[PDB]
Amino acid sequence: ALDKSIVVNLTSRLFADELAALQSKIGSVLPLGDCHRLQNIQALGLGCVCSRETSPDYIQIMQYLSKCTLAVLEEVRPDSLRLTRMDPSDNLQIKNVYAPFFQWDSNTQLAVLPPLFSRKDSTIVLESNGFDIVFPMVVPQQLGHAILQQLLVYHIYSKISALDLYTTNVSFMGRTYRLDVDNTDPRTALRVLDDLSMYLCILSALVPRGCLRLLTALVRHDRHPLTEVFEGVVPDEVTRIDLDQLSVPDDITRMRVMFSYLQSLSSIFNLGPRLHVYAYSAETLAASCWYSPR
Amino acid sequence: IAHGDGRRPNKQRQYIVMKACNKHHIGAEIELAAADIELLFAEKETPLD
Amino acid sequence: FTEYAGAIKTITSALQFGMDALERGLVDTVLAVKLRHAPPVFILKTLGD
Amino acid sequence: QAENAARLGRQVLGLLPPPTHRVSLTRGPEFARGVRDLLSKYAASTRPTVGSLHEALRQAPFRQPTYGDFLVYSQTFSPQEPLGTFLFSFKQEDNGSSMDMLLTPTSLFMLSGMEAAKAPQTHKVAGVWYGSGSGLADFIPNLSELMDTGEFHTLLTPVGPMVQSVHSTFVTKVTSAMKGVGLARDEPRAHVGLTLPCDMLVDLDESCPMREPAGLNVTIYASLVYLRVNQRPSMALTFFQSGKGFAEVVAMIKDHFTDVIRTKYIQLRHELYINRLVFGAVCTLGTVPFDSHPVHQSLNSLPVLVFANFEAACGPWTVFL
Repeated sequence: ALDKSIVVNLTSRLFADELAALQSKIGSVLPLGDCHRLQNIQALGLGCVCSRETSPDYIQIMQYLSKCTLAVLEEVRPDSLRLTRMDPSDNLQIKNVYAPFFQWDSNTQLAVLPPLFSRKDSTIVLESNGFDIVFPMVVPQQLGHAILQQLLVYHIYSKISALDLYTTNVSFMGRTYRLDVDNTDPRTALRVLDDLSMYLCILSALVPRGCLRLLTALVRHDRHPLTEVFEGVVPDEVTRIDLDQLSVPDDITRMRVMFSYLQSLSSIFNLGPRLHVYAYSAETLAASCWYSPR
Repeated sequence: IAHGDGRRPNKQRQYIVMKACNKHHIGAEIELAAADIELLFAEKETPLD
Repeated sequence: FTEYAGAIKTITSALQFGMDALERGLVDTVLAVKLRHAPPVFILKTLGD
Repeated sequence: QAENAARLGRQVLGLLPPPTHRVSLTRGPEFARGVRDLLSKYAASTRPTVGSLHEALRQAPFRQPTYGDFLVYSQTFSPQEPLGTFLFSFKQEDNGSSMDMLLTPTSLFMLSGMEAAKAPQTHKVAGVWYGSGSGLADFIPNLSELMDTGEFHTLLTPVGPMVQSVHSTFVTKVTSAMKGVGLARDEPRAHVGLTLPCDMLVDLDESCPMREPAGLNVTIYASLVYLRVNQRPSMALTFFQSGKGFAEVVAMIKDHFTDVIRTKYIQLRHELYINRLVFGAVCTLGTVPFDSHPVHQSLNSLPVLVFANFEAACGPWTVFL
């Protein structure tokens, strides 16, 4: 049948320092540019788009990540790096050594993200060859979304400033985290926001009137656990739109268009290629999964 | 040649080259005297002919 | 038969191409090893004395 | 005469799905000898030959597509095609016992009715396969109203390329392909690729370079745009060839259709109909492998691209704007 193997030639013998970090991460996922057996080291890193002196733009880096093929390491010999390949759709072992550690189980779902917490921890530099190698981060799909949710909010509220506890902290059950923003190029993260101004004001035009009248009946006295956003007071805008009388066949045409544009919001909140894990071992930290196509 | 750098490999390559024949034409005239032709085919019957 | 035996000729000539593009790999890389360790004359000559 | 029947003893027992790997435990470790295609590194010698590797070539992956059998009026499907066109199954209501309606992209250009300068090549060619546009408009009377409320992208199910078509006077049989590489009928051991007219295809990745990564995959996308010309609703179908992934091309298709968004939405400062807001849709016509060269052709002229090793994998219609 099909083989999958990439062995990487390298022009200098690696030091014992940098080999100890590579021996630590023997099971890891890093993307690379071309589909061949032999390969130069300048394609193995994710740092062809994310270098130090270049200001990184994590949306464009994540935009970069869906293009490339993904690969898993097998051995780290002191001359040649040896990797295995991931093709849709193939079952394969994957092992998480990833440093901001989360816990998985059987029947979980994953995604691949650029490093958004600690670049210095998740990237090792190679002083022997002069080229650095950048590792992406694998995240379950709930936090896979919820970090991108915060980074889109952040570029909204850095432009208005032309403080940090509300904008830079990704929330999760049990833990809070710090996003890495010191030097970010907003221009590729703002074109996504440029399309968000397109979808969101169209959705403000076709608003169902009955579903506005539902909140005027709800949030004044009927208090629920998931309506604490409004804090018990109606917004001033919602009283203005509900002056019209209700009729069913107006909203039937509206709610289908409300339905059809939420089909489009998949395309702007996309992750990378997804990973549907069926079996995960706990104490071994190995797993098994099939790589999804883009 | 198989390389160790890695740029892309090179598949098998062939070429099919067309050739053709150039033709030529050649001519050179031969004049004959009409007086010389006229005396050829008749029979000689005298010591002068 | 001549389609079959004309197909076994192609795949060998694709695979004799396989080995003999790797024997050029020897003559490339061995010559590439020498040139990494070959300083020029003007550097090495006065170190020779 | 049984020698002809002995041929079907060979070919049918030779061409089967591979059976399930089931060995009783009392036989022992014989089952490891029954695993050959998982072995993928064959030994080589000083002078390897076919007789050294005839076992190596014998294991091959299991590829068999699933065909579609359509019974079409001979008026809608034009009787001559380049045998690799793309298709669509339009569906309104089961009125007959078994009659089906199929749309080539040259035919859907005729039901559209757009201006000539949008596609300056196929308008001459699609004008001679059919009439003035009323030969096909008789079957769908709602082509004015299917464009207003925007239900036309919900009624097309992308099918794939042709394989075979036996043509009669009134009824034309069409054998289409799904799931991948359709086997060519007339030429043995050949594979039918997908052919698009050069006018309808719009490439997406094109650079000076002024670097993009390689891959194994590039995905042809279908598109279909609701617009208005001469104050009459009409559609516009374009194709895309890109391997950028779905998160980029939706933003890239918006830059291609910028002017079409602008010239329409000047109208709705005056009249705002919620039925009019729906604009376009994008399906996924299946993957193409990388670095296959699309080869130009010429038919009658009509330039037609071709994609070798095409495989089809249909997707939903998602409404972009």
